Amino acid sequence: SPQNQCQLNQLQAREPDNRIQAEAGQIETWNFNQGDFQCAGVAASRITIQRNGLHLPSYSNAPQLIYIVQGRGVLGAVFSGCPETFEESQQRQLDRHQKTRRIREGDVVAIPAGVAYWSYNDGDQELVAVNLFHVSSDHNQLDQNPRKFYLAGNPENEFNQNGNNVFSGFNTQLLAQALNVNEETARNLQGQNDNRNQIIQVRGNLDFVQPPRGRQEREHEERQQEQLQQERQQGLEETFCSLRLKENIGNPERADIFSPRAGRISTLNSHNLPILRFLRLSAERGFFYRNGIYSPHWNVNAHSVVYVIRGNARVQVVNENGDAILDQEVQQGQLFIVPQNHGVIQQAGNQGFEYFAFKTEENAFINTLAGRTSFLRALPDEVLANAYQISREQARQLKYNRQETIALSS
Amino acid sequence: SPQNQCQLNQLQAREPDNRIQAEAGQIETWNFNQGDFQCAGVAASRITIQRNGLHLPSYSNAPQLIYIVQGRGVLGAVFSGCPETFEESQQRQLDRHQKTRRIREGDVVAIPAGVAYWSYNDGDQELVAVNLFHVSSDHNQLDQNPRKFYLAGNPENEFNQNGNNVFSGFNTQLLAQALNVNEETARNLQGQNDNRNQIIQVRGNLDFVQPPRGRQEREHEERQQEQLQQERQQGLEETFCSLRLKENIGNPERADIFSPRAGRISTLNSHNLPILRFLRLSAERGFFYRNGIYSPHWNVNAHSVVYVIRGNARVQVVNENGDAILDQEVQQGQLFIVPQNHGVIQQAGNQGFEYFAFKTEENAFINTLAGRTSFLRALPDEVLANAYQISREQARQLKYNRQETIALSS
Amino acid sequence: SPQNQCQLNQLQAREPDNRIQAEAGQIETWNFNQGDFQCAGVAASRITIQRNGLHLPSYSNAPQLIYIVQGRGVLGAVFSGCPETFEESQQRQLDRHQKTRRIREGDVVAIPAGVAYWSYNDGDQELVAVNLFHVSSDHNQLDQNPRKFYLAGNPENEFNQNGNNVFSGFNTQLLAQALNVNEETARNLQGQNDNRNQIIQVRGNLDFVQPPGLEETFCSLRLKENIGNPERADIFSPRAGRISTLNSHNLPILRFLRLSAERGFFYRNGIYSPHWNVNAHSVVYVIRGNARVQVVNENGDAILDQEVQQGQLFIVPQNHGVIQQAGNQGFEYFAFKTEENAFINTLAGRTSFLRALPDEVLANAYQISREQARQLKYNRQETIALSS
Amino acid sequence: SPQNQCQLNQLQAREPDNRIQAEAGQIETWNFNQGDFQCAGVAASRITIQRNGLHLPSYSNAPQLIYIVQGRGVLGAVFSGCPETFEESQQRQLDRHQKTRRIREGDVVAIPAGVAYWSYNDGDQELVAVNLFHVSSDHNQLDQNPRKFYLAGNPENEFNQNGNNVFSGFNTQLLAQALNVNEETARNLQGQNDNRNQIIQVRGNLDFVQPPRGRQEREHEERQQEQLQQERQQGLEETFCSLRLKENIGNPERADIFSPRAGRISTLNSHNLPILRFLRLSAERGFFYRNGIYSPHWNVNAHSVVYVIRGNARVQVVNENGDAILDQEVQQGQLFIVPQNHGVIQQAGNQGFEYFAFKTEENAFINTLAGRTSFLRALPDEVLANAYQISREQARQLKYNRQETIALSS
Amino acid sequence: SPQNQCQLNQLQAREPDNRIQAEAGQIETWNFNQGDFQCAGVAASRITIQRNGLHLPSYSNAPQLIYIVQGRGVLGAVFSGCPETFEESQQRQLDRHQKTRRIREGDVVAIPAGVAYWSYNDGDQELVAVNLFHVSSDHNQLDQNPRKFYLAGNPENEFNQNGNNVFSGFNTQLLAQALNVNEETARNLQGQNDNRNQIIQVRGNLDFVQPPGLEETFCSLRLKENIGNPERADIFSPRAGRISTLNSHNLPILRFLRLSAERGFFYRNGIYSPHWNVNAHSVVYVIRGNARVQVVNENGDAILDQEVQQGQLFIVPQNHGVIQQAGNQGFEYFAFKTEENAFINTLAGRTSFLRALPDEVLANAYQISREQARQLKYNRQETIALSS
Ligand SMILES: [Ca+2]
Ligand SMILES: [Ca+2]
Ligand SMILES: [Ca+2]
Ligand SMILES: [Ca+2]
Ligand SMILES: [Ca+2]
Ligand code: NA
Ligand code: NA
Ligand code: NA
Ligand code: NA
Ligand code: NA
Ligand code: NA
Ligand code: NA
Repeated sequence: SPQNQCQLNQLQAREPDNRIQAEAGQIETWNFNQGDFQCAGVAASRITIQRNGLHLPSYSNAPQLIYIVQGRGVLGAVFSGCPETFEESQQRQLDRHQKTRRIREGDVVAIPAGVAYWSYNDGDQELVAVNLFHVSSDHNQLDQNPRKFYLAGNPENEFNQNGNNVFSGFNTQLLAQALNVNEETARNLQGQNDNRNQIIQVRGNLDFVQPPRGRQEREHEERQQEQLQQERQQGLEETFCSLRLKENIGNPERADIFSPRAGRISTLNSHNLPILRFLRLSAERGFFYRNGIYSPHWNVNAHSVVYVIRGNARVQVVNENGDAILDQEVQQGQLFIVPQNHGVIQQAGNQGFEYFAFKTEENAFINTLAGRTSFLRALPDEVLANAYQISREQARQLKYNRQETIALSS
Repeated sequence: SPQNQCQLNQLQAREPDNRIQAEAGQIETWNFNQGDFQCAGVAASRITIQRNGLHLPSYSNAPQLIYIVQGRGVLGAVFSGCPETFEESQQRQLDRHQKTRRIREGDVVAIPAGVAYWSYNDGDQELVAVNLFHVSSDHNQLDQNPRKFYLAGNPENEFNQNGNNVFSGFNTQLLAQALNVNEETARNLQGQNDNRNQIIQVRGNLDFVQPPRGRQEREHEERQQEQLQQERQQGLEETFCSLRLKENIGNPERADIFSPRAGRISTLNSHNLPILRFLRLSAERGFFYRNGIYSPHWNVNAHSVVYVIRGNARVQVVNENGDAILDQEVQQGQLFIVPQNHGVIQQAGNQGFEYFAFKTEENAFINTLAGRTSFLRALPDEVLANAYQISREQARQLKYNRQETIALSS
Repeated sequence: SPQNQCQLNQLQAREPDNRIQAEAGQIETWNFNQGDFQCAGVAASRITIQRNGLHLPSYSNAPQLIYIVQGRGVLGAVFSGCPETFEESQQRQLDRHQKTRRIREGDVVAIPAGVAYWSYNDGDQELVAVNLFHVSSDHNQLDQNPRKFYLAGNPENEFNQNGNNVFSGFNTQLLAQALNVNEETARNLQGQNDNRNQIIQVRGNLDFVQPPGLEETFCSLRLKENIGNPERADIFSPRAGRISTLNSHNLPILRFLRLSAERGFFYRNGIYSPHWNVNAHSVVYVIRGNARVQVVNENGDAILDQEVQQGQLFIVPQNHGVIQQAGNQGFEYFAFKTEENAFINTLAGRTSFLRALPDEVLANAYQISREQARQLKYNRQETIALSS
Repeated sequence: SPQNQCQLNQLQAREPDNRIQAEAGQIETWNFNQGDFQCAGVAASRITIQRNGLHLPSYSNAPQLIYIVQGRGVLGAVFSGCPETFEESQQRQLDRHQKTRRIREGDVVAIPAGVAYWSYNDGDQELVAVNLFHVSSDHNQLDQNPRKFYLAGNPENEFNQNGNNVFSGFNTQLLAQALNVNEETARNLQGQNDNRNQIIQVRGNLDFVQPPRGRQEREHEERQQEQLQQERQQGLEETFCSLRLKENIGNPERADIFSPRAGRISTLNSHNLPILRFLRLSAERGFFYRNGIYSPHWNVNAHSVVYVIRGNARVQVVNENGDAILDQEVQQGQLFIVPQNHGVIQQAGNQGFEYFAFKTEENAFINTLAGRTSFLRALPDEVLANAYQISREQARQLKYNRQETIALSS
Repeated sequence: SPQNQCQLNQLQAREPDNRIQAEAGQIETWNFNQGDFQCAGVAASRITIQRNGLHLPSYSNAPQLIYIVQGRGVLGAVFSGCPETFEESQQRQLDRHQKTRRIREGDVVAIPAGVAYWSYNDGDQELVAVNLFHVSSDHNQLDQNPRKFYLAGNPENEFNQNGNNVFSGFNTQLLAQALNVNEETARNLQGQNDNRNQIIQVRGNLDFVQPPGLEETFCSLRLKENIGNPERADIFSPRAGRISTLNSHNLPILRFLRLSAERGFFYRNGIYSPHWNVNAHSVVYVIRGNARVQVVNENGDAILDQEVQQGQLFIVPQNHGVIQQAGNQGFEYFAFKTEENAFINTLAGRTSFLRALPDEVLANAYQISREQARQLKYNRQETIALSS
């Protein structure tokens, strides 16, 4: 019942449950029709893009946050009415297009609803992204189904239980009139005989106007990478048109919370990425070390939808009745929901625990139940003592025994 | 189902499903229980006020924009606890009331939810208005049904798909006491012997305190109409209480986009009319010339509910599957819905095409697939080549062969 | 003295102090370092553009409201980075440019600091406007001098008690490179051989493309409202007059600019109720008629007492009492107010400070009977425009 | 030099330096033309109103905060264009007026610039207020002089170091004409007869429409006062028109910081009083106990203008060169300036120290230099040790030796 | 003359004026009392921290932007009342502190007024930073003088063109009793025997907890963006140059601070299109290379005309026209802009002023043919960075 849609019996962490193959990669999707995805108002897909693969332009009815789990690419984003400021020099035969952005492992990229983007893998390894759609966004005025509207190709649509793109539904002769192009060129837009699906293979290098990398930025990128592996060991053009879409939230040095034997938390919200103001979304990226505990806590103003990047943790999620509706090891490649206000305790296993959480409110925050910053610490000893039937000595141990804030070292 | 209220498979442009007669005009409604009205979160109705017709005071649970299709009249909106600032001179037995607004062809007027207003046709021809209600506005805390609360008369519901007005439900003695007036008066409020419905005939002229034309001003409104008709052929009183409710969007000089052999579009949003920031609606008014093409596009952030004022167009609306869920010659007096993110193409008939669109978001905008501001121009040459399997030479014709922006000449 | 720039001793209403001539009209400025203009942080000028005159493109360090006093024309404001959406149809050799606006008598037009505009009189009668610059705007980061930077021609600078446009201080060759055009053309931009000043004569008629994402939002904001129209009044008494106000609740860009404006027409002997400006200075321009005006300071001293006439400007500083009575032909003015949502408090009328006080506080305050106190409240049954 | 007006050599606390006497009270003013008041852009006056005294209505070019240092009264502020909602029951010349506000010891009252108000003492003790004017407010577009514009009486100008209220400068015949009142009633407005100055003695009790006190608001204010005595031993009408103007910041229970042997601090800003957002002003009221210390601290975003209510303190204020530019005991009835960013330490003497601070920015805040939320405590131990040439143990003492936040005990 | 302070007759770009040698680094300063800095409302210092150098904690009354020109380092900024979230683990005399931030060449960092910070060079090369202070910021309620309030050391204050730190002005035993520490500890805070100045030498091996509700919102806000990184470009043309622009659409805190920046790299002979700053001043620091710069006022006079050089600073006042051509080795600069979301209007290229006007208004304005007009419009087919 949409009315009681969050009265959830059990919760499971789940792997994607359908794959779509394309000439140059794959898309896996977790079914959005499940009870817990509908509570959270989220849909999710994971995409892999092989070397020299091109994810075709599309836009969706839901805003999204895309976490780059692996690789290096280019994106791709189109701002309706902004001039093309990436242009070949005259000193029309020349290439020009709007700004193009480097993505890499650790980035989160915000794509507003109705904004079209493409991506390209120009790196050696596969580029893997998780795509989280806020279907419950007020920015989505359609319905609770995620949609992807494709602008090119003939895709197999990843959300649907003479052509498949938006051009393909226009009269071809009208469409050629509007473009001022021959009828055959317009048939090419309609992709009625394109067999490559949504991610296509580019022969030779894709050339576009692209500013150089590094080598000092290469230096910076390379240092980031070895630091993560060492850690797994223990007018208009200037303003609106060039807004920031992405932030690297997986850099170790970018921690907001950090205890060397416990873990790191990096948080992303309007105080970091201005567009999150508009989107009304937050994100978090943690790396808990061996046996690290994520201090138990509740989400005050959001749902948290957690993707396990690496490692495993044991996890309990408790509802208003004290029942642990989720209780399990959660493992790499899975997805689980911590509903708003439910409490949640997480302990890393022996290889650690990395996750990316997508939070369904602007400036999402938690309240902890343990640590230097806990609820228990805000109560008068005697309200503690009376509340729990305990000595004033014990009540002060509750308050001060854990001397860490959110990442608790065991 | 609410969860798929926007998975529409067919769509129609049509005229109103019902018609109500009253002493001095008529009210035609579209059924708001249609698939597409429910997906958009809108209700529409069309009002005809004859010479000396007074549409009785009412308010709605839903914000509306009223577009005036023909004629000239007076609108009186009432703002709670603002003082009367239109008053008969002392140099009570004198008339005084709130500011009266002159309405005419081309005006959009914004009425917030819960704000009572009345209108009157003091001009020559019939006064015709289209009313669009944002029923799924968050200003409407009731439910998905448009409601008209009448404060005078005994009307016929609209909106239905002794005494009917809000006074009529009060105990007649209490009300008379409350007003400090006799019972025959308080019963006259309750309107049980009123038989005229909601648009009543006024005897001789209605006299209220009204600023002169004048005249002087008479002439600019003339110079406009030999114009509108040629292209068809060849303290608190000063601030909150004086807010602008209206803007003329039908005037040819008001165009934001204009190509002489193609047509004109005028946009109305919160950078034009301040109260749209609060109501969260936009509007548009276009006039396409013979065979002009409204560039294929999608609505980024709103549905667009389109009222055809004159002429006709071939309209295709395309969903996420590439299927064209509307494909039709739209005519005068019909209304269709363009859902958010769906592709739309429109070519005017031989008599051009005139519409008013109501858009269900603040600062509603579109992205084009053809012209100088199109998504195609924003992509690198090779992403178009690779994407559509075409030559670089065909790529540049897709970018550059259409030199106009949104109103396209055939 | 800055810390006392508003300890003013005697105000007057006066016509402009200077006058500049050009080929196809004239610019009349008031002197901005009068004590009263310095106190308001305002500068004012009056432009008249003859049939077929083109006022050349320029921008200012200060935001302005322009009020159109008479005539009808066209205004071209330019916003950087916005596309051209007025374009000749195809089938480059085609004319293409930004949205063009009609101006006419009664229009108030908002021009932000740094935003270039030109205008052109394609009417019959002379086009007359008063330009009000808010020199002490937060948008002006230079200093308390109004500046006009011209982008075409060789103007005489209006703001002063081979050539002189911004192109002309650039290296002629550099500019020609930059524009990728020949030195010949680049020199025409610099305007050394130009003698027409800032308002030039167009031969034959000026033809531009004219109606008989961003493009729809930022790029097409409203710059104007017609405030002069009789039906537009917010306050109206038939024997007294009409006042129309313009602030952020009417024109969105006034939120950014932080200005308001007012337009009034008082009839024969009508009284603009005594009041004070709560949050702004009011700089008033007399369009027609005349009024007796007294402006009163914190000492009770009338620092202006004068019949004000057609063509004169005077300043009502913030918080000073003001009373105005129209003469026998009535009284028409435009007031420019230096705050967003400028408002007043009245001393007489349905909305007055006096009706707000309890009867006994009036009795005590003014040493009058309870009955005299109730006359002070209730004898004037109108709000702001009072009938003689 | 206004370019250098904050290069102060030698701050002193000072007592008022002019008194003005009136039929029913006095007004004392600190001269605004001295170095420190100019730096801060604040002017100050203190006003005493005897039993049944009426402070005549006035308004000022500067916003103000008024702290009620003693007594009980009534304040009427007038909101231009708001209707009179305090009215004699009809069950047409009866008493009606805008709402009336109780003021008492402890209240702060925000008065926007250009807004007129009057006060009346209806209690037994003298009513004493301190009035702090933000001359250098953006709301003041005149100049750096405070002004008071009186609407009644023939006041002596408290601010310049043929009646003379605002009415007295209008032609009397014109004035009587605007009001529709005989010419001798208009002369009474102009007050050239009035001998009483700005505070006048009402004869008999002043009657107005005033809601009762009882039965239990009385015993709340009772309890408030005995608790401070103990401490010293050990439509529109509903919204805009009825905005809140005062907060009681002076009672003990209202503390935001509180150490029982050190002191209490109560803070007042936009999070407490909504109008402070518009005014862009904050206040603080502290009571420090015997020998209590106010951790050294700098004001981050405001100047602080301090009025000593009672007791005394030793005080140092240190500029960017290390020189204490105020060093003295500051005493009851004095005023001192702590400019923005200057460091400041205060210790209460043997009787305590009570102050009201007026802060010239919205949401004003400090950074402490000692205690649980100090600067030193955010620095890494080793940066402490290197910065101060000290041991790791010493640095840990610096951080953790003081275990209170703002109000430190001896 | 504050009333007339932007009436600048002449301008120069120059290296710093003064020098303050310290133990482990130096701070150089351009003199904030010059005609043109007073106009912009900014003060500029350049600081170089040698290896293992620690710049001691200070705060200013002015908000600032710091551009890292070279090197690698850590910055600790302190947030009043935010918990210490970088803590050593248990199993207190464990280290514990507030978020520390890596800084590196091309990083811009925003330090609000009255916010205390320290920097430390833990890298190989010298850390080199330009500091721009917005003195005319509204956040500065003191006066038009940049102040530095040191919280440690006996600094030789860089802006004055028992020691001197804020602690050194309190009463030593009062201080000590507040701290609850001994009086000999407290006398160290006061830094009377500190010989080192404001950049001191470590001593190891500086060690801190470093990654190899409120804490997650306000307290973890973002202070820096890397604007020097080539892949960050917003405008890019391969033969001309790239430009990166920083404002509230990228860094949230700039909305509060009302500041913007820009980092450009012009390749050889590249032209920064002639333009004006619409809403701000830019203060330009030359990072490398050289350029022919001309800055033009409203009279049409180039008040700067110079080949600016590595390490020089110059000012382009609000609304003043500006053209720049990179030299033979090209041109890299950082620009500090004195308004939120600062922008320009170009005079050449696809988004120029000239493209916005009808062909015929250009023809008439400049007295050229309709076809020379189109040439001005369309001959340069780039936006901001122009190839030559
Ligand atoms: Ca980005
Ligand atoms: Ca209106
Ligand atoms: Ca307009
Ligand atoms: Ca109150
Ligand atoms: Ca940061
Ligand atoms: Na078809
Ligand atoms: Na009944
Ligand atoms: Na030259
Ligand atoms: Na007189
Ligand atoms: Na602690
Ligand atoms: Na001492
Ligand atoms: Na072009």
